[PDB]
Amino acid sequence: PPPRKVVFWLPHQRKVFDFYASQGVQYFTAFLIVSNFIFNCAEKEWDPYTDQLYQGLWRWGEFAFNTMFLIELLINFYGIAFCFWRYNWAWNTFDLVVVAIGTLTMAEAIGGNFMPPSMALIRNLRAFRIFRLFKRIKSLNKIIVSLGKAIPGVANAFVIMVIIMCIYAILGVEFYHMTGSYTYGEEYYGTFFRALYTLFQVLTGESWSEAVARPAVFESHYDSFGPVLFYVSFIIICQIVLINVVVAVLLDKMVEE
Amino acid sequence: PPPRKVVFWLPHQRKVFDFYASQGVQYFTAFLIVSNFIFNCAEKEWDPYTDQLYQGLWRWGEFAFNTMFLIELLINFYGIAFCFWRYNWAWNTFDLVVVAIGTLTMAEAIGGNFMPPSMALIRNLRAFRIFRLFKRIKSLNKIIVSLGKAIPGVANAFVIMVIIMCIYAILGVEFYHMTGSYTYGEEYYGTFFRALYTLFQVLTGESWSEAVARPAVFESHYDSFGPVLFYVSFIIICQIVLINVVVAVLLDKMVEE
Amino acid sequence: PPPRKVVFWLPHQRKVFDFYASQGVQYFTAFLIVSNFIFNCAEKEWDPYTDQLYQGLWRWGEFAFNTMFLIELLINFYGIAFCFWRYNWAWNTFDLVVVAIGTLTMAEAIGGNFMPPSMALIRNLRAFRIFRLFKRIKSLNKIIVSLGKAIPGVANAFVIMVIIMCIYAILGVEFYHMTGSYTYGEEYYGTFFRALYTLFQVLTGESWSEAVARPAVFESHYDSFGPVLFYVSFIIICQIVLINVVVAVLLDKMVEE
Amino acid sequence: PPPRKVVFWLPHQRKVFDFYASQGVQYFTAFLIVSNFIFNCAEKEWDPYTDQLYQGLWRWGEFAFNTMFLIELLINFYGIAFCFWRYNWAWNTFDLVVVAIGTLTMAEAIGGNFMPPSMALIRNLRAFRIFRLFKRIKSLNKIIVSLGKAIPGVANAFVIMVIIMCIYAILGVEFYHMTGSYTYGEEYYGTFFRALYTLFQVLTGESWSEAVARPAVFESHYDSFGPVLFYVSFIIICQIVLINVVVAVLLDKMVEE
Ligand SMILES: CC(C)CCC[C@@H](C)[C@H]1CC[C@H]2[C@@H]3CC=C4C[C@@H](O)CC[C@]4(C)[C@H]3CC[C@]12C
Ligand SMILES: CC(C)CCC[C@@H](C)[C@H]1CC[C@H]2[C@@H]3CC=C4C[C@@H](O)CC[C@]4(C)[C@H]3CC[C@]12C
Ligand SMILES: CC(C)CCC[C@@H](C)[C@H]1CC[C@H]2[C@@H]3CC=C4C[C@@H](O)CC[C@]4(C)[C@H]3CC[C@]12C
Ligand SMILES: CC(C)CCC[C@@H](C)[C@H]1CC[C@H]2[C@@H]3CC=C4C[C@@H](O)CC[C@]4(C)[C@H]3CC[C@]12C
Ligand SMILES: CC(C)CCC[C@@H](C)[C@H]1CC[C@H]2[C@@H]3CC=C4C[C@@H](O)CC[C@]4(C)[C@H]3CC[C@]12C
Ligand SMILES: CC(C)CCC[C@@H](C)[C@H]1CC[C@H]2[C@@H]3CC=C4C[C@@H](O)CC[C@]4(C)[C@H]3CC[C@]12C
Ligand SMILES: CC(C)CCC[C@@H](C)[C@H]1CC[C@H]2[C@@H]3CC=C4C[C@@H](O)CC[C@]4(C)[C@H]3CC[C@]12C
Ligand SMILES: CC(C)CCC[C@@H](C)[C@H]1CC[C@H]2[C@@H]3CC=C4C[C@@H](O)CC[C@]4(C)[C@H]3CC[C@]12C
Ligand SMILES: CC(C)CCC[C@@H](C)[C@H]1CC[C@H]2[C@@H]3CC=C4C[C@@H](O)CC[C@]4(C)[C@H]3CC[C@]12C
Ligand SMILES: CC(C)CCC[C@@H](C)[C@H]1CC[C@H]2[C@@H]3CC=C4C[C@@H](O)CC[C@]4(C)[C@H]3CC[C@]12C
Repeated sequence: PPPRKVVFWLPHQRKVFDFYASQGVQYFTAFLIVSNFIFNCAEKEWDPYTDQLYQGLWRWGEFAFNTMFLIELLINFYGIAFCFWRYNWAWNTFDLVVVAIGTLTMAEAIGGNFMPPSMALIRNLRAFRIFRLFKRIKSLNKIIVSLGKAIPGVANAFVIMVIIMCIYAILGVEFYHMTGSYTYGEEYYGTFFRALYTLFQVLTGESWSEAVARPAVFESHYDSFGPVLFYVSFIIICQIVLINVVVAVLLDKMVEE
Repeated sequence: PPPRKVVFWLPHQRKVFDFYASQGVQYFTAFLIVSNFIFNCAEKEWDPYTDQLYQGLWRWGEFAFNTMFLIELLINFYGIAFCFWRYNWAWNTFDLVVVAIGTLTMAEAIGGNFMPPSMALIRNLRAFRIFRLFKRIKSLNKIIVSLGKAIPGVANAFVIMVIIMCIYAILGVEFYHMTGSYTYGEEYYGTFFRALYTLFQVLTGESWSEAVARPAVFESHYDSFGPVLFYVSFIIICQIVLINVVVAVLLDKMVEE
Repeated sequence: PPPRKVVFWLPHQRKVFDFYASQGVQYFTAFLIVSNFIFNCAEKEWDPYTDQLYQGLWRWGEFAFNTMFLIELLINFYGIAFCFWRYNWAWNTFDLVVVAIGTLTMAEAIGGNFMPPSMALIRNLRAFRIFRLFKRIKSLNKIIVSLGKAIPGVANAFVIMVIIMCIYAILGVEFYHMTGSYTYGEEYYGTFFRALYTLFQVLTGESWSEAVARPAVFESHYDSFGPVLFYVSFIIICQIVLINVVVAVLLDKMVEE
Repeated sequence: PPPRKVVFWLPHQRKVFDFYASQGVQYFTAFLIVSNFIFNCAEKEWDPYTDQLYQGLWRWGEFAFNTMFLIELLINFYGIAFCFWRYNWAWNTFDLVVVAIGTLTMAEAIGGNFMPPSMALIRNLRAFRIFRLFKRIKSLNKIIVSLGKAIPGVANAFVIMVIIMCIYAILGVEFYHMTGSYTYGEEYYGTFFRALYTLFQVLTGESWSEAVARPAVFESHYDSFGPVLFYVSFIIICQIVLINVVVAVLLDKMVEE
């Protein structure tokens, strides 16, 4: 990409900019990204406890990785005049977000917890720094741009599927919310979200064979195969036709681009 | 679409017509459709019981939504001279159907149940008003027209698959209807529909491995691997080949259109 | 198709031939095929027992259907001079086969069982007469010719998959034939065919998670994750990559033709 | 392929070379490859024990097959001047590897075990000689070259999927490593590799529904559906979008080539 809107106020901008954007620095920063991800994985495997053994190790290790990423972000923003809205606005925004969260956790971990502790969920976004790798390795950036363009179509397919699942959830609560009168009804179709969750399980292959009772469906008279029809129609329509519609969207975009 | 057959008998027809067909009214009615669907879902989640708590709420809420949809249908039909066979015959037919069922339930819910109670299944078609949304949101109407054109070929594939499943059901009933002599035979292959249902379960991943007994298949002599051949051939031919034939039809149409 | 090799020896051949090949007779024979298939299904559902109730009904019903199909085959072969190798050789061969088996069972059922009883497996080919329907209904014949051309390429994929599955069965018998020292080893990997069958189950989604024991894989030292690698590699390669290779072949042919 | 770099030092090279490369010798060696694979399978089925019955049989049988393959490799290398780097370098390299391992096992099995016994894993590469068949049967070599070119893109898709799985593995150990306080936490999310393995099981259809406890998710207040969101998002994004991305890559290459 050509830098056209980022005019040069800074003394050495054109030099530092094309220094950072060089493929050597890109692959060195990809090295740092992958090593920091492997450091997170190593913390979670060799020391997952709440009362960590090598606690310092992980504290100072992510301290060092985060200050290196802060230095890299400063190099970048010096490169394009700290604007980051003109050139590479999306990736610069993601970089700024992750480095801000990291430096916030750093400042609080060394100099006292200023933020509430239930904010601690954000102390789990370190793992997402790895997504920046999908910008350097172009074999990965290829798949990611194909995915990012297949996303609107896929999302539309998902919304249609969600609406159909909701209709089944609405019906399931109407019909089967009293079977077993926790019964099977009261628990798997008790309310709209228990039913929506039951149908999502069934959608991904969770054996809706306990819902249908063969003695009642077959041994009884010809009026009680309603649940058979319910689950057969759901399976066919949602799982076969609509998941393959999502597939079709995915493949059409993946082979068009 | 151009209105060509709907000649103007009514005083203000050309004005009210293009008023209703304007994108603003389309998105307002999409708002009403989605809010009424969410009202159905809210009734089924926050009050699913047979002796409803906030009954009055759901009764008057669907009263109001249905009278608004009746007003909208009257606006539309005034727009095209109450014909609804010339312009947009399919969607106007669906609108008329759902609004008729709704107003029937309204009249009976406020002024006494004129219809039989076992007719009550139709009091569950409210949930399908949401399908009218697939006419306004064109990202959804796109997927729906692609599906509606892929449905002929897909239906043919399903019929071939059904015929193969029926052949297996006949064979299964003929052979394995006496295993365990409810046994496994009597119940999973007892009659043609128990066998057809067993094979539909197996088709969607329900662990046929209880049908095949390893001691009998392997420990016994080399004559008893019939059920292994049965289930392996069924799995291969129906599951792999024919469900991927359904997929192939789906993708061919989804990428052609 | 044009009849070019079937020269006319018979007195009224050109008339009877294009009488049989007319679309009216084709759809009447499709009616007879579907009704006879539904008669087989009705026998298996409403009377599956070995000591049939309405025996006489099924006996004389398939008697009548088989004599009608014998009359139809005679009409056809009179149509093309009893050659059936020149015109429509494949479908005429299938018709001759099924009608021969049917008339054999007829002659033995009315006039004594001339053949051995363990030949009785062929008395189950009635169900396959339905395949002749795939010649009349052209929406089905379309899917069937696309399948029949995708078969030589799907078969090769299946052979590659089988070869890969035979390698994993050899390795499974080599390694895991002694676990649990019926144990899990001696039963699921005991010999080459128990292992091949275990891997076919696992291939179609049968929960390999009982093979891998988490205490042994994780609690023990770093040398015992061999079965994890075995099943992860099998799943990836065979299930994902090779079943989607079969899919790819299927879709390429289904959209090319 | 034309031999252009393999100049002729040997007396009869041009004759023996095009003798070996003739289709007759290729199909005879395909016969030997398939028969030796079936000999391995027969050893594993009819004699899988550690104290083999017909031990000699298998010993001398693989002796004979390996000396025949050694003779064939010598014929080949005499054909192209023992270079095997100029002509058909990949397949000649694979042939040399497998024949070297075989002759090593032969020499040690007849004249004493020179190598360590824990090297014995290589005594299981006989099964992979069958891959050489994928060079002779061109219907198989076709599928294999299409696969070999789809492997770069597929590998990239797998790496993206692995990174997402790792991210879920890092969040799972963070959150659910204390549920049940072996518990469910301490076993299915205990460390990073238990969590990565749990998510790989779930990815291939292993019933996450035991992780999510419906009483806690629904009966409790509206704060505890975190695991529902975890597993629903994992299923959607990895199981539905990313495995179909792998499919899409596979199909694009399989239909392009
Ligand atoms: C590619 C590389 C550079 C990425 C970084 C990985 C390194 C730095 C991480 C990954 C796993 C970590 C090691 C694994 C766990 C242990 C065992 C413990 O008793 C001492 C710390 C120690 C030894 C860690 C040190 C740091 C470590 C080695
Ligand atoms: C592509 C399709 C399958 C989308 C899947 C539908 C999703 C949205 C469904 C499946 C299960 C549903 C969840 C079931 C469980 C609960 C508990 C409820 O107290 C809060 C909402 C919540 C969290 C639901 C949100 C919507 C939900 C997550
Ligand atoms: C996507 C669209 C087509 C939804 C599927 C069409 C509708 C009509 C299908 C889906 C599930 C089916 C229902 C499932 C089973 C029952 C229960 C029984 O007591 C009455 C019939 C009834 C209610 C079926 C009627 C038809 C049905 C409602
Ligand atoms: C504007 C759209 C998105 C919302 C749909 C219409 C409105 C009226 C729907 C959305 C959610 C629904 C509410 C959900 C919660 C309840 C349950 C009960 O405690 C009082 C009624 C009440 C408050 C419902 C009233 C109707 C409701 C407010
Ligand atoms: C694979 C797809 C395309 C084919 C679908 C197969 C369908 C038609 C099969 C699967 C299970 C079968 C059902 C099994 C249960 C019964 C009970 C029986 O007393 C009435 C018929 C009925 C309801 C069957 C109808 C046909 C059926 C629903
Ligand atoms: C044209 C092709 C696809 C026809 C489809 C093949 C299916 C329908 C048929 C062909 C041969 C049949 C097999 C032949 C006979 C046996 C042995 C019997 O004791 C168990 C069933 C079993 C194993 C049959 C299963 C069904 C079967 C596999
Ligand atoms: C994945 C697809 C394409 C390959 C199919 C694999 C087939 C050939 C495998 C799966 C299970 C295997 C069977 C396992 C059971 C037995 C019992 C044995 O005593 C006779 C052979 C027999 C019948 C095997 C034949 C081959 C077999 C059927
Ligand atoms: C299809 C081709 C490319 C893949 C070849 C599969 C081979 C390379 C893979 C698949 C299964 C793997 C084996 C499965 C697990 C074990 C058990 C352990 O005791 C030794 C390692 C060993 C034996 C692995 C070695 C590598 C392995 C054999
Ligand atoms: C979805 C596909 C593409 C990604 C594959 C994920 C693979 C790499 C995951 C799934 C399960 C994981 C394994 C889980 C079990 C262990 C035990 C641990 O003590 C050694 C590592 C090892 C062997 C892990 C290696 C990585 C692993 C094999
Ligand atoms: C491409 C994908 C990775 C996009 C990002 C996925 C992330 C945002 C999704 C996947 C799983 C989700 C998490 C799963 C459930 C929980 C547990 C709860 O205690 C806090 C919310 C939290 C932590 C969710 C936050 C958002 C989440 C982390």
